[PDB]
Amino acid sequence: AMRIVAPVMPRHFDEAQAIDISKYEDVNLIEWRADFLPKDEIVAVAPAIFEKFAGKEIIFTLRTVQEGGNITLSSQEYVDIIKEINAIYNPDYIDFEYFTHKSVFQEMLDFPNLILSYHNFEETPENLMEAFSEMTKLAPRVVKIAVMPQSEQDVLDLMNYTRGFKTLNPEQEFATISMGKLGRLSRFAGDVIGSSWTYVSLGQVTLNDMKRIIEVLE
Amino acid sequence: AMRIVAPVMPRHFDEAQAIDISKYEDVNLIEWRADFLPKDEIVAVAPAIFEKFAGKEIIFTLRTVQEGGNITLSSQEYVDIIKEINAIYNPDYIDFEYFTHKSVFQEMLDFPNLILSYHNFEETPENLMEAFSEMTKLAPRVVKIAVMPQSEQDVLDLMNYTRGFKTLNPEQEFATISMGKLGRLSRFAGDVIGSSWTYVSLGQVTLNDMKRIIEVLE
Ligand SMILES: [Mg+2]
Ligand SMILES: [Mg+2]
Repeated sequence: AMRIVAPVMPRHFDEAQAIDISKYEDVNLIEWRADFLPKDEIVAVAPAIFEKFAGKEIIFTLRTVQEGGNITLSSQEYVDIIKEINAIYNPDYIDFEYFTHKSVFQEMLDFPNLILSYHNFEETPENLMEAFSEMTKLAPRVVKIAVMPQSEQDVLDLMNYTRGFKTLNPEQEFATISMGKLGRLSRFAGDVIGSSWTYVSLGQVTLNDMKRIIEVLE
Repeated sequence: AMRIVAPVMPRHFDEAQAIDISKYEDVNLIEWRADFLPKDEIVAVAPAIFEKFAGKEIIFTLRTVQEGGNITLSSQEYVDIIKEINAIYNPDYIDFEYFTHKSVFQEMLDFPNLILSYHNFEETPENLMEAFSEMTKLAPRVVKIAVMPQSEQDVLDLMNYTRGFKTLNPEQEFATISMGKLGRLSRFAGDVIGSSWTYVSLGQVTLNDMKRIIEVLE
């Protein structure tokens, strides 16, 4: 069934320490958006995140600038930070920006818990099927794709691609959305399309709106 | 933009007369489901319907048994009742079950205000594109199609067919849905797919749930 993913994004240590866990009571999957920190504070802030959310599963996500994130890193810095956090903290899942940082993907080959991710804020690309195929054939823990529609048909394409790949790979977990106001319908289509990880806020949708929609759709 | 269609379905005259119009305040399009009456009471009940809803546009719908309705009529009886109601009352729109009563469609050729309708409660048929094409090429006032999905892909097919036909015929108004719990997503997809007439209740969805969804999608 559907899994709700809620982000945690402290900008410093005093903030991370100060987080209210009761805010996350309805959620068992936490995404630490480590890109909200300066690169030199990520490892310092990790203990607070892992200690606070010890009751939940934790995703380590270093969302980099080319993928819409708040940190600018070389692919080398990127993989080095991921591996250091991994070696010490053992996050349940690790986000890897497959296309942006493909040059260092060979360093990540042995990980069974990757969320292979791809975000396109410009368009729904003409080779989207090929992107699904390449990511799905790797059989990561999750295939995560977010694309910007430039027409209503773009939104339907995202939905139909997810359904086709899910039907061919029923054991593969997907988190796929069409972004923007235009693509918002796709955010409530996970049960139809085969997208089971739902990224929410506490285009973008809150947990409250999600619940209300899941109500009507059951 | 979207038009909400609310049904009126009295089973006798005392009932029709007794209807509370304030229930329909948010709605400017009324569907008189005349099939809830015995055939010999439809014309007797019409004055009450047309007088009560004089402020709104009115659809005359004789939904027959093979299309999921509450009356059993020959195609001849069907067209005769429609034409009598039309001659006296001038309904703003008339529903015509294009496939079920095709044998008498020649009698309806000159009407510019038809809702050509098709309901399949068994499946999403393999020639659905052909059904869209035949109905759309007639350029009725509305093409109305409701089909039962037997898989998630069936729901997406209904949605993609509507979008393709809408894009090719942007002046054509559509009212298309995938039925059941499975197809419920399609009921909130009208803006994406190009379905602008929304049939509600006061799978099936109420005006209240609709409003709440239109809120989130804008
Ligand atoms: Mg380890
Ligand atoms: Mg007339």
